[PDB]
Amino acid sequence: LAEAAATTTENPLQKIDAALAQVDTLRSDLGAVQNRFNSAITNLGNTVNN
Amino acid sequence: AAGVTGTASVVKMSYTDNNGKTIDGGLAVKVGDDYYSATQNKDGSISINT
Amino acid sequence: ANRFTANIKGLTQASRNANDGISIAQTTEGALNEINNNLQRVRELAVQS
Amino acid sequence: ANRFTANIKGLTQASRNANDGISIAQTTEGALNEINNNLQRVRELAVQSANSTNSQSDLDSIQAEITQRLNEIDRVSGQTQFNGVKVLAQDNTLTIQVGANDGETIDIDLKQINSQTLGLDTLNVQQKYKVSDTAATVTGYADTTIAL
Repeated sequence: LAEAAATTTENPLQKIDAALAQVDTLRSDLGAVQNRFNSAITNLGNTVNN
Repeated sequence: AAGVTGTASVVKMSYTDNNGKTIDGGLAVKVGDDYYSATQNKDGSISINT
Repeated sequence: ANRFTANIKGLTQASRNANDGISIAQTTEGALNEINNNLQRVRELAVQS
Repeated sequence: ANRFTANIKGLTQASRNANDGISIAQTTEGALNEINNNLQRVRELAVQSANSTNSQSDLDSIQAEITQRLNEIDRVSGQTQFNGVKVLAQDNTLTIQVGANDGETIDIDLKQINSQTLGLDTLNVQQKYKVSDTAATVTGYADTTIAL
């Protein structure tokens, strides 16, 4: 559970941007895996027909 | 046991990019000039990733 | 021919599995989008503070 | 007449064999098509990466997609098979019997295709990050099975 903040938080913007970086890295990974799935499905269609 | 001939220590990693911006890494076990990545147990005890 | 039939059936089922994977990926990404918007608003407020 | 019948049977079966050959050719060509599309995309990414404005995180993303494409190439290379014969895993020769006699045959050559035989395993767009470290002194305790 969120511990209670005892003091003001210094350098907040650095931390917020670090969080943004985390988020966008994960989004990139998910996009890449989606594309892999598209390739796999295309291959499966052609293979089945042959 | 892995035959690494040296002394060991536990360190926290920081990285920089060519623009001079900085980000933080995880825990690593340092052996002189060479690094190994580590994880921490529920008790503060340390394990190296394998 | 029977061996061919087995392969065909298996590959069709595999196609459907891959579709399931795409779906879960999309769901995750959408949730991440909403989270990103919230973080943007927080950064803006931090600047204002 | 009996000779004629023998030859007729032989040539019919040879026609069947040739049909088999066309089928396997089609399968292998089909696989190569998708490998080609993957390579197109990878070249697109390589072009994108060279722009000097990219920050290193962006290079990391581009490398992520590149790596996944290469992994897909290897997956197709390893898994694709036809009647048990792994067409693209190894270099090998196949021979189809298309006549009624010795040597009335056609040969098909096949190649191992993957990131390694294409010389692309080392494909990487990442610039070096800078590495520093700090002393994380952990005071703490835990118990060991050795008895008191």
